[PDB]
Amino acid sequence: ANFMIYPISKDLKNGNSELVRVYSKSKEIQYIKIYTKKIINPGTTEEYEVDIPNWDGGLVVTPQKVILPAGASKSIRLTQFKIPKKEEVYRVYFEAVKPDLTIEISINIIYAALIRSLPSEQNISLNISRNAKKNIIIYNNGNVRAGVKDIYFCKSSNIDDNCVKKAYNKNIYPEKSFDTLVNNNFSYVFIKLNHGLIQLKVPA
Amino acid sequence: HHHHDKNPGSENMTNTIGPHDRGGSSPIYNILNSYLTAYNGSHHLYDRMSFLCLSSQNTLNGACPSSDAPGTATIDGETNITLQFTEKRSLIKRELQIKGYKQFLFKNANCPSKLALNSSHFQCNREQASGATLSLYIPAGELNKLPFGGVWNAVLKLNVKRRYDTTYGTYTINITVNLTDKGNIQIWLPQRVDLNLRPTGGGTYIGRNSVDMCFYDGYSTNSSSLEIRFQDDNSKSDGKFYLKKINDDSKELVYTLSLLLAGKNLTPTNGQALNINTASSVPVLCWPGRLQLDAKVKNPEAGQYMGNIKITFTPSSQTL
Ligand code: NI
Ligand code: NI
Ligand code: NI
Repeated sequence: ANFMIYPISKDLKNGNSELVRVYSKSKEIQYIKIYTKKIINPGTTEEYEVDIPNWDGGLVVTPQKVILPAGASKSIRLTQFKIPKKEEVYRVYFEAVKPDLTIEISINIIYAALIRSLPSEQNISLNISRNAKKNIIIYNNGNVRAGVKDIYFCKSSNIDDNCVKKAYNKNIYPEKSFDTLVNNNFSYVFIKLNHGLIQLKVPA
Repeated sequence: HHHHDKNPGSENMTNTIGPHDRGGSSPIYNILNSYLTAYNGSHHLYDRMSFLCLSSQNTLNGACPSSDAPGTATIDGETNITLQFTEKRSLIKRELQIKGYKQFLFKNANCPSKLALNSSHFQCNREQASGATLSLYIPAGELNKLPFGGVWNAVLKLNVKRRYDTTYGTYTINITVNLTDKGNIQIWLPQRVDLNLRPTGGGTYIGRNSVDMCFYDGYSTNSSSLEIRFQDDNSKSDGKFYLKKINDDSKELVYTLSLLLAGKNLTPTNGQALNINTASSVPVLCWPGRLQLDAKVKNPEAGQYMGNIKITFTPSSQTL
């Protein structure tokens, strides 16, 4: 590893574009390749990434390759091709190209920035349903991702102190459901989110 | 336009600025928003308030003109103040620019021109002033001049004066600044490696080496979570890392990795991703880490072997 990037995360909104700079702390000039992957089923256990061409993919990243002089920084431009209806998330990798009894193990560092492609009007809607096990399920109705911290399970409309609190710290992405794992039949729920919503719980 | 009476004197204050992230350009940040320093209905002794810095070259307490402005004509503008900021946990020192201006107050007139701190007084519609306000602020983009995130602090001292007359006191302002740098993450190996391979009893061999590393993630943040992946090209979906004889793809040798990172120890398989809770323009300081390689081989053919390993650094999706 001879470089670094700023920045590690970014959200693109409104069709606007932002920049990620790449810094050379090596004194020997280098070459960086840039490539993007779209993250499928994010926040879940079946999350996977897949390559997208730089122009007809959700995001346009320019340039695709760069000369990195020593001690200087290039700029990589991120812009959303088409704003999307619901939030989309990508990873933009910055690998380097180095091509010109014993054992040699060359060690190499790669950075991947996590880019959120955000929708136009941001809404958060959380729907509750119950599982076969009768466990409580939370579906992300909302286009933007959820980010739940703790969930105060509740016996009745008001929380008081008899209601179970379990901390989660897990994000919920749109069109995904999350199992809290609870099968007992509480009536409501209260949720905090990273920067008090109260909703009825289905008994089905 | 209603004002209360007030007599100038020494004051002590604390001003907190932000949290402001380092990544976005710093906006303007107010230390004082036309703070009233003096006012009076009856007299006009507060008709020429000036504010002087203690030294004009010393940045410890802010450096700016330490004497009354010589000319009769006013100086319209802002005063530049070079002020020394110290990060709290490192005691590193950086000097930033501060903008300051006064503004005069008149009973029957409104004349709100901004003046330099030491500037001379004026009359509005042939009326003398009765008091003065004082504004001080961090310009836009100044907090991006700071080398790394952290709690930066400074103390500002201005003398409160009647121009060419008595000094009334000293304003001490404590300015704390909470810089964030949340998008800041680096890794460095300060120093390719060789497993120094030697034989042991039974025809077995053993090798072990390790690389020390510099590792940082943007701080004064809230608890963050990161993702790291280790992979070998010669990844066969075993979760095992491999060394193939160069020139002989047929032969493979197996090795393992372990990493102690800032007091935490893990062994990763070949393709596994690991979350790191941090609870467990960029900054040089780094929490220590060590990747260690190891291998145990019996009856191995001579000739060199090589292995390339990609270590990917990413925020993960199951975060907040
Ligand atoms: Ni550039
Ligand atoms: Ni003059
Ligand atoms: Ni230590």
